[PDB]
Amino acid sequence: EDGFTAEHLAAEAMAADMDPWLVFDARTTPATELDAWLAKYPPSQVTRYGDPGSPNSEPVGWIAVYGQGYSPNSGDVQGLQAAWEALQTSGRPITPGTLRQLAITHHVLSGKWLMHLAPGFKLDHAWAGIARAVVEGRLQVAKVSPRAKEGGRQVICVYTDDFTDRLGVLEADSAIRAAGIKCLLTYKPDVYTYLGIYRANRWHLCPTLYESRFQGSRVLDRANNVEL
Repeated sequence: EDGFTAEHLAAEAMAADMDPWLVFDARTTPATELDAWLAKYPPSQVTRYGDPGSPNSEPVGWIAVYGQGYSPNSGDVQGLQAAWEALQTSGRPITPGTLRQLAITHHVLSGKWLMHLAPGFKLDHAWAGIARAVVEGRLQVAKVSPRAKEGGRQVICVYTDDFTDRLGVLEADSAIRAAGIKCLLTYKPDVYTYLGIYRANRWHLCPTLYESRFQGSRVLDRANNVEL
């Protein structure tokens, strides 16, 4: 019964993020309370490790805001990973087109707009507006990463549920832009993330579907090379 030993059970229960998260749950907390929460927990003050001087004395993996109607839904992540590894043995060609296929089959359709900023006002102000858009129902979920010990750059993630829905992608872009964010957004679908389609790529696939630059907002399909 090796699976029950200390050695094994130690390795078995590891995750990359084992930390508490700072959360505003709109489904559960009145919208009117957001501003005291935003004020108490800004991402430029809240540290990854709960350093002296932070609002938090415990390490924090993420700061998150959940809108009403937020529910977990993955499709069939198991089937997907099975199907994905079946293609490596296939010899078959692997394109952004083939991953799109996989995700449609397995109902793993969600994804995120990512953007990064350096700690300080612009990060706090952008976060605040994005949080506010979650709580109103214009966005479903957003997270922002807490502050690293040394300078660093922090990310904001804005989730949408279906990446093949051009219009839901753009509405999330519109919402981010209406909060006054001027920087580059890049849209990474959860499939890429689940199938480990990271930056330095084995299959040399681009880990980014869309990008959005403030010119206005021009949204480029990095798959078909076409302005949405």
